[PDB]
Amino acid sequence: KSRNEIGDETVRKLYVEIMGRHSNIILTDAAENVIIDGLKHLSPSMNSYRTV
Amino acid sequence: MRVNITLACTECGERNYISKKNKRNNPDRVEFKKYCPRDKKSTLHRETK
Amino acid sequence: SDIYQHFRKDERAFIDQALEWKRIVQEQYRMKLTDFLDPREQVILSAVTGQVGLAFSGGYDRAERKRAILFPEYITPEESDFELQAFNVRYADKFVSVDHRSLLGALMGIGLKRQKFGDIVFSETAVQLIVSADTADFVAAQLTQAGKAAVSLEKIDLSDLNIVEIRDDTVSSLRLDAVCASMSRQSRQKSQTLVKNGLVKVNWKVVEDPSYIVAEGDMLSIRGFGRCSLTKIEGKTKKDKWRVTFERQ
RNA sequence: GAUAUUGAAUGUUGGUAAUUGACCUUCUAACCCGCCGCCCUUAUCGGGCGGGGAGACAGUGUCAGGUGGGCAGUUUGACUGGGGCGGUCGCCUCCUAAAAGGUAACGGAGGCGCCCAAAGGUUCCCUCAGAAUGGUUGGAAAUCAUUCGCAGAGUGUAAAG
RNA sequence: AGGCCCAGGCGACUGUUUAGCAAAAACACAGGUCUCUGCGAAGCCGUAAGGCGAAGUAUAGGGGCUGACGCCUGCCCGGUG
RNA sequence: GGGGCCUUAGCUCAGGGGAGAGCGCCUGCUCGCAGGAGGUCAGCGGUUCGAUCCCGCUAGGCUCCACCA
RNA sequence: GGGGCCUUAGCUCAGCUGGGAGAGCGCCUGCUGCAGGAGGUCAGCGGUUCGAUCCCGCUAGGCUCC
Ligand SMILES: [K+]
Repeated sequence: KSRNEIGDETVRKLYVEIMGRHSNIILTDAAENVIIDGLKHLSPSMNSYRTV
Repeated sequence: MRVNITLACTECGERNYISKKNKRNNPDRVEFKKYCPRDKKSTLHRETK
Repeated sequence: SDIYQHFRKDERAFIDQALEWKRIVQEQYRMKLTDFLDPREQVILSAVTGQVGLAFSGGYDRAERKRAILFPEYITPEESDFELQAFNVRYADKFVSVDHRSLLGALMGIGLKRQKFGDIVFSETAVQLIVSADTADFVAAQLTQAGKAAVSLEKIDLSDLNIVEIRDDTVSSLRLDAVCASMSRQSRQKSQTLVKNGLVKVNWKVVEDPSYIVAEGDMLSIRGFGRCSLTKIEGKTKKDKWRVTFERQ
């Protein structure tokens, strides 16, 4: 639970994936389920199932 | 800045003398004892208001 | 009907009621005292009334929330026609401190509407408040606590009222977003978010336009940085930025 | 917009001593009708007469302000190694300038469009730059002191004299 | 008494135009849109009278831009209108 | 080529009097606090009692021109 | 025509201006992303010298340049 720039309450989800080579730390919006950013980017060319 | 002025014979009222002063240096009405050729003698001539 | 365009859509509410006050004073020939209209609603009323003459007094000179008298070409008003009661806030000042937030919160806590009180004056020697005379006895009876301070209210006359951060700066433009950024010491992109969302006001009008041009002597009200005033615009620099002066409250 | 054509009433609000203004509404009789009927008259002109509509408005005149390339008359510099573009245009000083004076080039260098009420007048008195040597702060460089010292300074400001 | 074919730019098309150096990719066009216009219409010609508009009346008439058809036509109203 | 404008701390900008302010970054303190970090002021040579702020040139970057046969 | 520069492993280029032929990518191997593999007369040809992409001789070819 954090605040936005206006001061309204927002919830962020931080996913920490432990998958060896494919391990990642990914921050998302909790409401929209949209990725804000990930420590490692995964393009559609690298993974057809999921993009980071 | 420096401005045109008239001095005037404080006796007869004759506007006898133009000149220049700096106003910032000299902000109050300057006076000098310069000959009035109406009166035909030295008088105090003061800057015109 | 063709007045609303000049104000905001939310401000329509007040304008409708402001027209209904003018309606009375013309037709019925009697002064209409109002309920401490907000600094913005002063500006709106002044427009809506027209030139019905208008008077305004919030007790002391320099009250934000002031009550307005709408009077015709006769019956020019007095200081007591505004129906103002001042109070000294008594508390154990040696032990506890009352601040503006606590006292404001307490006034609202007893159920007093913002329109029923003017300014809360803090001096070195006294904490005072001004209310409408119709609510005076209620406020005196109910306002027994402000924050952690137990308080009581002593009635006083208006005559017994015990009535900056200069910051010379440069801005590229006199746009709202530019002036806020400068005053509040922010990136402009951040200031634009403030303006667009509706956090800045200009003379207590919520301006949501980043490009609104701000004039000399405009009270800006950045929610987050408090309140600040463009007091001077002082020509332009060598590299063509407006020489300006800010004064935060 | 004012004013004339332009009148009558009722309110209301000015200003003078009851008259004259201002504005609102109403009226009809001026004015208007590219409306109807009748007649001049075989006439979609015009005019007359009677309705109706509108009405002291409009229209038109005079005066005023605004807008106005719709239209009109014009202007839009010179020098210039062609013209344009760039630069320049008056004044001062130096060099070019050929040991009087004057002397050209879009030749070489800089200044000016002031300043000073003393930085003017006069009287009296005086001598500068820098260096050496010695000095608590204090240092290459503040302030002394000593010697040396045609000026190596100064002369409001460019340069020359 | 047709040469024909493949491919591309431009304009949809038939039309129109610099009589006498340019026939075109230019103009027009049907379609689109914006806008003005309640009728003594607006617009236009004329000092006016008188006219066109129209013996029409907003599904009409004038003006601006666009130019068949198909899919579409985003952002900016501070400046200027 | 010519003109016109620009060059300041990490970042954004103040500013002939001896180079600042915010933010970032560091100090300890938990939406404010508390002190630091950092400058050939594009460079050059000069005007002078001192130059970031004179003045003349050199960079570089943008900007506008480079036409008429 | 005149000058200018390069040719290097599967592919693309490093290598100081002799000090002892490499990287990246691809490919082959095992592991669970990793290391490890291969692979070049350094365009070719022949001088220099203790070693030559390296120095020069000597010809390809392609670009740079009017
Ligand atoms: K020539």
